[PDB]
Formats: sequence, structure tokens, C-alpha cells
Amino acid sequence: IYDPAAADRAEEERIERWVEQLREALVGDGFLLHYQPVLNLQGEPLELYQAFLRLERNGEMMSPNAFMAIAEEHDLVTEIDRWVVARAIRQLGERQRAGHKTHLLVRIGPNSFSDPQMIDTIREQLAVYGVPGERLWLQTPESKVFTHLRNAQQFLAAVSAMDCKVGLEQFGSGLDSFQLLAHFHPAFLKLDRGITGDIASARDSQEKIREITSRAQPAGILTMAEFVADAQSMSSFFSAGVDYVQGDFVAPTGPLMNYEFG
Amino acid sequence: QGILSLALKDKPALYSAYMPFVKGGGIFVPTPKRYMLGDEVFLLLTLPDSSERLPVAGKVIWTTPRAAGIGVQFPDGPEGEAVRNKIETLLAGLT
Ligand SMILES: Nc1nc2c(ncn2[C@@H]2O[C@@H]3COP(=O)(O)O[C@H]4[C@@H](O)[C@H](n5cnc6c(=O)[nH]c(N)nc65)O[C@@H]4COP(=O)(O)O[C@H]3[C@H]2O)c(=O)[nH]1
Ligand SMILES: [Ca+2]
Ligand SMILES: [Ca+2]
Repeated sequence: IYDPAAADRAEEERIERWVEQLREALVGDGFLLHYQPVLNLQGEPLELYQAFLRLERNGEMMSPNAFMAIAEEHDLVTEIDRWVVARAIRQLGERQRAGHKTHLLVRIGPNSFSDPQMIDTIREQLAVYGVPGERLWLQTPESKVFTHLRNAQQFLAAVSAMDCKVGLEQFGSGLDSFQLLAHFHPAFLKLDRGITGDIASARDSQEKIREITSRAQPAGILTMAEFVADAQSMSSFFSAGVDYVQGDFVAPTGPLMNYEFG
Repeated sequence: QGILSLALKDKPALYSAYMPFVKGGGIFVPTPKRYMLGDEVFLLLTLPDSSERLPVAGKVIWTTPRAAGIGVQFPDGPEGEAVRNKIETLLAGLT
């Protein structure tokens, strides 16, 4: 028989096991990365993938959506993002040793901008694996750069000096989103799905995208679209001058880097 | 596969299936079939104290090879919050 008062008391303890599991994953290979190909829409494509974090326990695979609320509550997000960046650079070393010129796009949050461990991890790991910094691309949401601007600017200078590319995701939903860029010059912009999802059907979105790409190109800023799921979206992005696309129309996320770039 | 279905006979089965620490709530669903993390799935869920089938358009956040199956995160719309509210109220012991 279900005892509700007993379940209520067992919760606190269920959370503690999760936290310990997360702390234990910060050490080893319990975390892993899967990879989503990011394809150049306009010309010869770089071998570029985006990394996605998973947690694996005895053959079970978990999305960050299973554990990120716990991680946030226990202030583990900055450590987790350091783990991903270290692992990614290790992967770039592995690819390079096998003859591949692979690039990886990785997510970091705004508390990484003032994390001295993040900057150190990037420098030290790139040197351990002999990876050129240009191979590592780091993305953070536009909204979070706005709210952490001064640390974002300092991070951007430190990391750009190592040749890594720093860019924004969830970009462009806002009146003149290009106005942040007067204060933060990114290597790339990934457009918010709110703009790109209905691009085939909403001229409202079609105008916003051409507005963004006409401002990006003359500044040499790359633009990118994600969740690209159909051919009419590809067609609209192509005409609007978007540089990169990713999503199920191109390729799913998976454990292997076996995408033939075309 | 099409329509996923899960009927939970009793509160113990619910307690065991429910993911209380996922944003918006989630639930474990048995299925032998192959899903990828982030797939959108449609699930009809039946809860212990009623015959009403509750529709859930959720996202895959967990894969296991006890059972083979998927963890499904509820969406943030009113339909997702509704099903979460009903589960959490049940497991609190309430009418
Ligand atoms: N971004 C993106 N996703 C696509 C695309 N096509 C299909 N998907 C799938 O759709 C889900 C979208 O989640 P998100 O907004 O990136 O939201 C993500 C993100 O919030 C978080 N997350 C995933 N990977 C990482 C990571 O490496 N670092 C951090 N900090 N968070 C991550 O977990 C959520 C769920 O990730 P998944 O379970 O992997 O599930 C992902 C992904 O597998 C695409 O073009 N772009
Ligand atoms: Ca409780
Ligand atoms: Ca911390």
C-alpha cells in the first residue's frame, strides 16, 4: 500500500543520491557527448559538429533535462559546463590524431564567463591535445550575455586571444537585437527558433532574418539556423544568406562523427 | 508505434513511474521501441483513481535498455501542468 507521508520523507534522500551521482560524474567518463552535424548552406563545408551532453549509468542514457534542475539548485552548472569543454577539446585531439580537421560547437552558461577554471581549462587542454583554438566554438544565449555583460566582455577577450570563436545562440528576438553587438562582437549568431520555425510561412520572420543577415555579413559575423526540419526552410535560409543549418533535415544527434560533409 | 499508452493501476505504480525532479515533471513509460533523446512523443496516460485518458505531448529525456522504455518530460502548456498537478496531488494522498 502506498504511504504518502513516507514518500514525502524519502524525497530529500532521493535528491541527495542524484547530487552525488552528478558530483561523481564531474570526475570520470560517466558524462559523455553526442554530436550533431552543422552544415554550411552556402559553400564548401567545415567539418563542424555541436556537442550535446548526456549522463549514462549502466546502459541508461539521460538528457540534461532529466538532471539540470538538480544541478542548478546545487550550483553545479559551471562545473558541468567546464566538464563539457574539457571533453570536447579531448575529442578534437582524438579527431586530429586520426587525420580529421573536426570543429566542435559547445555550450557554456554565463557563470562560466567569470569562472577562472574555464579560461584555464581551455588553455591547458588545448595545449595537452595540441588542438588549434580555432577548432573550438563556444555559444551562450544572447539573453544571458546582456545580463552578464562586463564578465562576458572579459571572457570574450581572453578566449578570442586563443583563437576560439565565441558566439550567441537564441539570438534576434527583440526590437534591434543587433544593438547588443555594439558592446559584444561575436564570431557567430545562431538565430532564435521563435524567428526561424515559421520562416517558410511568416513574412514577419522572413524580414527579421534578412535584417539580421544584411547586418552580419558586412561585419564578417556568421549566421546559423537550428531545428531546421524541412526543405522549404532550407530554401528560405539559403536565399536569406544564412551560413549554417542544423537539425533533423540535415542529420540527427548521435554518438559518432560519421557525417559526410557535402 | 504511433500512440504510446500507459495505464497505472495504483498509487504505488504511479509513485514508481513519476519523475518529480524534472522541470515540469515527467514519467517513465515502457516500450521496446527505439527513441532518441529529444523526440517529441504523444502519450495517453491513465491514472489510478479514474478512467479518464489524459493526453500528453512530451519529450524524450531518458532511454533505458526494470523495463525497456523512455522517460517522458511533460510540456509547459496547460495540458502538461494539468497532468502534473493531478499526479502530485494524488501522491500527496489527496481526494
Ligand atoms: N539545439 C538543438 N537541438 C536539437 C536540434 N535538432 C534536434 N534537437 C534535439 O532537440 C532538443 C532541443 O533541446 P535544446 O533547446 O538544445 O535544450 C537542451 C539544452 O537545454 C540542454 N543541453 C543539451 N546539451 C547540452 C550541453 O552540452 N550543455 C548544456 N549546458 N546544456 C545542454 O538539454 C536540452 C535537451 O537536450 P537534448 O535532450 O539533447 O535534446 C535536444 C536535441 O537532442 C537542433 O538543431 N538544435
Ligand atoms: Ca512532497
Ligand atoms: Ca559551483
